[PDB]
Amino acid sequence: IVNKFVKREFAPDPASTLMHELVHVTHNLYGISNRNFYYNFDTGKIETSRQQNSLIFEELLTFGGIDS
Amino acid sequence: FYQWLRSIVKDFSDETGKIDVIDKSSDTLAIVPYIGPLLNIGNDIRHGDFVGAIELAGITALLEYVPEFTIPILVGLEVIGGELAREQVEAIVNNALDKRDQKWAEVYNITKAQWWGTIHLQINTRLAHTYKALSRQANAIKMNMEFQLANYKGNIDDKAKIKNAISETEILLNKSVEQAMKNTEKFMIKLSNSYLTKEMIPKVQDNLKNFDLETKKTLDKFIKEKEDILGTNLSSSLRRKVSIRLNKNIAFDINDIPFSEFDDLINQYKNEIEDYEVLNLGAEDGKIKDLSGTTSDINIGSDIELADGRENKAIKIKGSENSTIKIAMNKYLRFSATDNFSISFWIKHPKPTNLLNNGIEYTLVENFNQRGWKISIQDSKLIWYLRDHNNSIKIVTPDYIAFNGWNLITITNNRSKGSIVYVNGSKIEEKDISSIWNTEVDDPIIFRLKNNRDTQAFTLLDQFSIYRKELNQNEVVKLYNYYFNSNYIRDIWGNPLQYNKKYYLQTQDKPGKGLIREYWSSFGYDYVILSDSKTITFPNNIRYGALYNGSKVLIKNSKKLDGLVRNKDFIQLEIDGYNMGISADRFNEDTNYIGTTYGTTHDLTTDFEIIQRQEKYRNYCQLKTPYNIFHKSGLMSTETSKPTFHDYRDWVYSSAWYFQNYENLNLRKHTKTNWYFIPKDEGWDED
Amino acid sequence: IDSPIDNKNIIEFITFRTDTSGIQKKIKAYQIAKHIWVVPERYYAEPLNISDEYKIDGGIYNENYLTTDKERQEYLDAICILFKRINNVIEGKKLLSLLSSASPFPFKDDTNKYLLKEALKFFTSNIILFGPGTNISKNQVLPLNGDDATSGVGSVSEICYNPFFTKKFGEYSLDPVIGLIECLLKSLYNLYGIKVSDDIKIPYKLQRALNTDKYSYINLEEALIFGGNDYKIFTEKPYWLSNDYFLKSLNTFEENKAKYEKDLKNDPNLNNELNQYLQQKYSFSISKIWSLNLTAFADIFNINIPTSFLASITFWDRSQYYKINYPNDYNIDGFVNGQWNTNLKNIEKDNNFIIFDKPKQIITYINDIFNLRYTSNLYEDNLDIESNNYYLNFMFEYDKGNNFTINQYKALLDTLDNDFIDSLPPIQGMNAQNKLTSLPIISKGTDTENINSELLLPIHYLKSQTYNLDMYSSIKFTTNIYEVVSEKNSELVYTFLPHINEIMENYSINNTIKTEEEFYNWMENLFINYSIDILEKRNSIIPGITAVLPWIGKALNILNTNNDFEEELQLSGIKGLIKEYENFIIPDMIVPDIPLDNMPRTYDDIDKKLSEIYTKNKFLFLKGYYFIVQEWWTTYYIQFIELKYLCSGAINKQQQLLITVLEKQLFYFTNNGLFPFDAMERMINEFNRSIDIFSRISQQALNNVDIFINECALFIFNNEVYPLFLNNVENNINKANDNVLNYINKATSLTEEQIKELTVKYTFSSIAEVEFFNESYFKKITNMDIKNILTNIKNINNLILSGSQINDDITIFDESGNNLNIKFDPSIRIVDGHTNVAFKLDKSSQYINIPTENINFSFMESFSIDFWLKILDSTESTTLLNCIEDDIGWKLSIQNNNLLWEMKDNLGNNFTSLFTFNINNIWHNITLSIDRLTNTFNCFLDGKLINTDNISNIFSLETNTPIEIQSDNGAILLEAFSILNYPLQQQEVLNRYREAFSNNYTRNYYGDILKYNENYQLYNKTSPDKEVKKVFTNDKDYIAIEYNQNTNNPTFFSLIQKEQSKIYVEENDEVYICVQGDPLNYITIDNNQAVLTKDINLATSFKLKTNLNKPNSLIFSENSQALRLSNRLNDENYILLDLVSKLDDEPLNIFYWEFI
Repeated sequence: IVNKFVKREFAPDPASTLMHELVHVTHNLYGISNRNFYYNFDTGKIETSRQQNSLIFEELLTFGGIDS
Repeated sequence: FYQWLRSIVKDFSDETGKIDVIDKSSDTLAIVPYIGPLLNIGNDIRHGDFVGAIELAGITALLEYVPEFTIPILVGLEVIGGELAREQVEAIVNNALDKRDQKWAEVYNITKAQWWGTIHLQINTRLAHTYKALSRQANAIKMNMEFQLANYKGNIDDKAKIKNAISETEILLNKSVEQAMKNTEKFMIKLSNSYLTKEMIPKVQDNLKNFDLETKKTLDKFIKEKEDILGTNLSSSLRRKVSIRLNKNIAFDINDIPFSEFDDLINQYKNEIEDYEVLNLGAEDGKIKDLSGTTSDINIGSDIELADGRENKAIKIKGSENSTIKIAMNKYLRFSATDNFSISFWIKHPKPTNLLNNGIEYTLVENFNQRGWKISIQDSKLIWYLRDHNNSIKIVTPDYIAFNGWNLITITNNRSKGSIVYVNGSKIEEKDISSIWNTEVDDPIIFRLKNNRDTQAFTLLDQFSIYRKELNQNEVVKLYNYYFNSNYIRDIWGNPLQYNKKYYLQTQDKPGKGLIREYWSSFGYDYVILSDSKTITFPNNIRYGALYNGSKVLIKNSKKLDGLVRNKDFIQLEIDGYNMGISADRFNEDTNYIGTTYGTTHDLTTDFEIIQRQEKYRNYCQLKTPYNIFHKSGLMSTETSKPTFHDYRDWVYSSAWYFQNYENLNLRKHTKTNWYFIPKDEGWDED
Repeated sequence: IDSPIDNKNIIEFITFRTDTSGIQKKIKAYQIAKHIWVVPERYYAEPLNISDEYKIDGGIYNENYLTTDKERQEYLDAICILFKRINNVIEGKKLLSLLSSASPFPFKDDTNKYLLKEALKFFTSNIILFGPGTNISKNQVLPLNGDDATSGVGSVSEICYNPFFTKKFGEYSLDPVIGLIECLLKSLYNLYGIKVSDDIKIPYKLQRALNTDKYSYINLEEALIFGGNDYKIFTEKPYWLSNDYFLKSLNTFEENKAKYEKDLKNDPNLNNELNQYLQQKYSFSISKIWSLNLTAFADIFNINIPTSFLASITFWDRSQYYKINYPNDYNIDGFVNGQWNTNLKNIEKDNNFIIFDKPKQIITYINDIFNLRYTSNLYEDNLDIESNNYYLNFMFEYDKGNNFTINQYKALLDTLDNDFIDSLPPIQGMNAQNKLTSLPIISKGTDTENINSELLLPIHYLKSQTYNLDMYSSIKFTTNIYEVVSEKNSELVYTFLPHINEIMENYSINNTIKTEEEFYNWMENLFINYSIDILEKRNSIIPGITAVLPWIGKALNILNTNNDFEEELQLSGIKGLIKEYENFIIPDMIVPDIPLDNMPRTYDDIDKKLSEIYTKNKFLFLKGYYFIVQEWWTTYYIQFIELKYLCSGAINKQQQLLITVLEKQLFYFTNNGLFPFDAMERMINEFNRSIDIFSRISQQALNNVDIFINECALFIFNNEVYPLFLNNVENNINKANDNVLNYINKATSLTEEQIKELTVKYTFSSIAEVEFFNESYFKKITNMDIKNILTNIKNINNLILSGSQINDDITIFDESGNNLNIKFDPSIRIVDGHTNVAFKLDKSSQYINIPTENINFSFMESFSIDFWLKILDSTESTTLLNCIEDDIGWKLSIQNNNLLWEMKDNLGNNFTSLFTFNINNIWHNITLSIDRLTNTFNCFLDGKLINTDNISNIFSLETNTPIEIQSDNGAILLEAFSILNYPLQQQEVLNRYREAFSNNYTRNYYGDILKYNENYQLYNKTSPDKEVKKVFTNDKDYIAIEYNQNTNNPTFFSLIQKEQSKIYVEENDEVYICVQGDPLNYITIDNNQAVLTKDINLATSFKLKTNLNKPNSLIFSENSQALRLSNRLNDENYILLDLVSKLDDEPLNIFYWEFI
């Protein structure tokens, strides 16, 4: 509360960055991953789109939190 | 350069907090209007108006893409065919019904995922755009401030303090920006959730209903055959289950929705009040300590004591100049020029028993070195004082501090706007604090009663807490409810009500009259009657109704629990050793006079019931009477009458009429039903 | 009883004064109560009619009134009704008992009794209640001798009171008892001789006009009677305006009591048993009579009255009177249908009953650019007008003060004998005097004045809102007021609601609405847009204001410029809402000097002399604050209560505009023939029920204005009136500060006492010594001063359905104050449930039957249902609630352990919701709210919103049949079943859910409350399939969860503490865990293990902590360590103490345990 923090920009922990991929490893080891549930971010009609790569639903489930 | 700098902070904080609370029920959008010209959103639908533009189109205006979704054709389900058995074809029917339910839930989840992908992500990028806009507004303000500092022509080599002021001002601007973004997110998330629930599921439900009807047809054809295997009773039960279940709409379960109000409300108090607590001086396990845990260098005098208090033991400053509590100031309690802060504490100030301290203001808690803040107590009035190097504020609470009642005083200091003082959650006065700049001194925060001419004078303190934010009226009243979360019954002072302590009992109406008994030998009944009125004389020569009058009633239980009385507990008042209750026969059909066990001619139903129909913090309680078959349930009240040749008195009666129509009566009649339950407490004494 | 013969109550006496013919005429009277008479004839002294010049604005003046036997009998019955209603309450019959024994002081010279009525021999009469005089609307108490009505002797006044006609002041009818109680209280003053002689007056208002800066002074007697809030502000503990009257009357009372105590009490033979009456008349103190005001009597009768300005606020509009049919429309319990649903008939009739109204200050707006004239009528009370002289030369009294003159007894008229006075026989026989002092019978008033105006006043705006023509004609809304004031269309009406105007911008009575569904949808659409437009509020940056209503500027033409009302209020300030009073008086408050008194006590008694001076100066500065609060009330708060009323009218005018546009729709349907009989009756029935829905949110908008205007009024006092008062105190304290130091100088060489004690103890340090200002006081006087103008119906609980049990019989009643007649069979059992009492609906025949006589279910009416439900036995399909008549209505049931909420309306639209959360024998807080404003059906389970399904296509489901609660298939527990008038929201549902756990009771798995010394089965909340079982296969016995499960044998854990006293396990208490068995061993902690050790002095103490997120779980925490389930090692998750580790601000699921 008394930090006098100018900006709340945090750096990730390498332990948690790897511990994300360990969950994907578990999914692969148990025969769980399916790429059919994906968000296709390619929309041309609005013409103002972030133009991002397709995001797998397994990817958000692995990350967890609000998005999952 | 300080006046302009505080004006900047005040204007930015007040103007980015602008909201418009439209009051459509269950929507109540708190639209911030400045997004209209901040972001070119609602100019197409209604140029120059954004709050009005939201009404015409809740989401269509806010979002750049309404998707107009679609879902596959949803072919109906089927079953297997073979030489089946009854016990397993019944399981087939149950499985088909469960599969239909899971299909409904799955299509709802599919449309929820589509909503999140297409609708919610647009809301998130809108929030990001708003954050960009607000942050660049703040950085433009910072550019102007640092330009102004670059032209400090007035003085030389005095820019360092101005630079620290600008840094703190930028921090304050960032706080205002984050509050504005909290409002923006709060009103956009609700809009998106409403769109999902209202305009998206009903599209799905039509196809889901068609699938459900197809499933019903297939299953009902599956029971016309295999009916002989089932048996007529099992066939009838299965047909009824299929007809009832495969005809309804399965509700969409939104308890797992990403952004929900319940998530934002379950921890409202933790994230808005307790998060900013940097001091909370209380008593735990018989020892005085900082309940927040921020600091531990709090040293207390040898003549400090702990006495019974509002919820747990209370700090009692004996005012003997050795009952000094002092908290060594650390970085948490050091409040700079631009730091808002709030001080909330419970006080119980004894009634002045002798006239030797009037007009002599004596401090209660001071962080003061001829500069700083100071809470003092003059004659029944609490004084809050700020003193800068040249400027000051003195705010005085009206009265009734020295009436021996637990009062929660909370002082909120928004350095930009003003300092407000609330007593018991109700605003007293607000004064401009914009001219006061440095109130920081390194001396410890001192709880002491110095400059007191009375060596026996004391004061009970409880939960003296300091917060690093200015709690507005909503958070102040929320913090005042928090202290009454439990459903305890409060006596007149504000303490919880116990189960083996003798109390004086008086009505809110007719003050000064306590309960006594008289016996009617002709009727053989021991009536409870308000005693003769008496008044007490204050040292300042003002007369007040006496509290220690009549007989002492003893609250009891059917098993002597010896706990604390609660909101709807069943009790047994025992005046002068005789239980109080209403008659249990047809003898007393006139107003149901309340009698005591003295006199065995008539049987009584002793079990009363303390209730608090009004707000939880009131220092009075209603006494609902039991419902026996003879008398209806009523609220213990008093009526003044002369029923027979005996003198004109005030008789206590159950009043079956008040209980039935209680919520329709005005607040003035409710005075008849309230009872105070006066303890004999030090600090209030008529001698 | 119009034709009794004679004797006892029926007499025929000679009138005191002469009839207008010039002679005294015989008349007959009826004794309603002891010494109280009524005579159903028009006043004999006053003429039956007067000229047009003599007529008062708001009279009736018809002469052929109360001139027949039927009318006289109607008046006589109207009286017992009113006097029975007065006698109904205990305080009311105390006032009548006081009046019956309030005979004035008998004349001397053998104790001749005071003025009475001769018979052709004297019948005692404290009052005589005549019929209305020349002015029917005026109920004046005329004392037959004003000279002796003030000196304290007394007077038996004559009252001319008419109870048939009452005003409204809003959307409710004023209670006639208030008009009669006031006439009784005014006559009580005459009987006690305490009259203010018509020359002791107090400012009441700032005069409502354009070119007048004067005040409207009220009589002090009327200010005392019409109490309200304007009486609380000058009757505080320090008395500042207390003048000779409150001392002369009190002094004259003392010797009158004293001269009775020694001369008449000695029982002279000529007194004739008036001693008991006089003993009780003089036992009562006048200080209690002054406390009897007209608003405390309204609160006794539970009447709603405008407490703000009771003597003037009823006159700020056209005088409209409503006839009251007493046998039907007014019984002993007030109005039969309530104060707001009176539905009385207007007095306006062709032949008689002419309401001569001359509006004071007829204001006509004039525009010099456009040919635009707009005349509007202003209406003002009849109080006489004086200048600012009262405040200018108001001299405070240093000595007189807190001496009790006007103290507000919270127990009104409560110190006297009721039955004893009644049991006393009435007076008969002995002679009476007659000195008839002429009353003021002749009077003339000023006429109306026509003064122009250059700006559109709020009265001009309120006139434009009205619809001023017949029913068969179009209505056209507009927002340009200049198109309404120029009456070029005569049907165009101004509206300040842009959303409503846009709806009516494209709306034709011929083709916009063409079917029953569209008419219902359009009616709902108007209600949504009307709610959005008037209930919108915005926060403001002005200190002291929580929120600002933006539509006030467009309604009353205050700060109505091209800028926004919020923006305009910023730069123009709050003072822009008020016409500033330039000649505002701030008291000077001169402090008198100290005398040179001398007594050798101590050191010339300085301490006592200065202590009384210090408290007198403190009181004197308090009267100045009280003088300046009174001045602000009559000068600046009058201009804010005037706004609150002008606002009520504009919202009311906007609301009847939306009703006159819906009634026009149910005239194209009827006349044209568009819809069949059955469909037509629904629209008429639905429109009638919608009127009470519009007035629900119109009152909500006015509640927002009430708070906003109060903040504006207090702000004007805060930094426009108060600071100028403190500056005078600054200059006056320094005088008192200098005066005390000058007097202390004695040259007596006692420098220790003077410097240390005298000069700081009895001396003002600063103005913080005397400020006296608190917003908590101005809120009290200005809160809900004019409340429930539209309706008295609010967000309330119309059903709570509590219960009680005695012996083996039960009762079920409505706890919500509505007193509904709940019907049930007596075989229903009541058992303890979730922090309340729950009804056990076991058999199919058992039922709870709740009537719906006041629970409307129209498509405009939103409602919520809240209850606690537990299914006792495993039932797959049972019913819970049923409110369906002929396949119309709503019902809730259980279907395959899933909730089933289905409901259909009378049009055939069926809505169903099958919640699939699988109720399994656990207490559930199932609260579900149907919000009809947004067409949202929310179902909150355990305080959490789950459904929010829309309910748009479902219309009214109103049914006559009452709500029936019966299981019909199994055993259920129902508790706290509440039906509410308003749709519960997420914030308030969570608060109600939390209050169910406010007892801080620990709960087992099923939701019941945990108990001491009761055996349960323990589960870890993470593996409910495996039960915590004690392990004895090893010497080191412990408790663990086993996975082999070859042999199943449950073990029972019971919470036991050392003292076998408590029965109910609360949160945060020290407990031990007992394991059932022949050894009966307890739980201890050894190396963090949870081994089982016998004996009750080696166990460990656990502090139970419960989290609200998971309410059926417990945490056995010692210090900072809570019980935990270890990792699986040998198919046994042994239990160990571990430091509590959080996840999302709450600990892990392992630390939580459940008892079964």
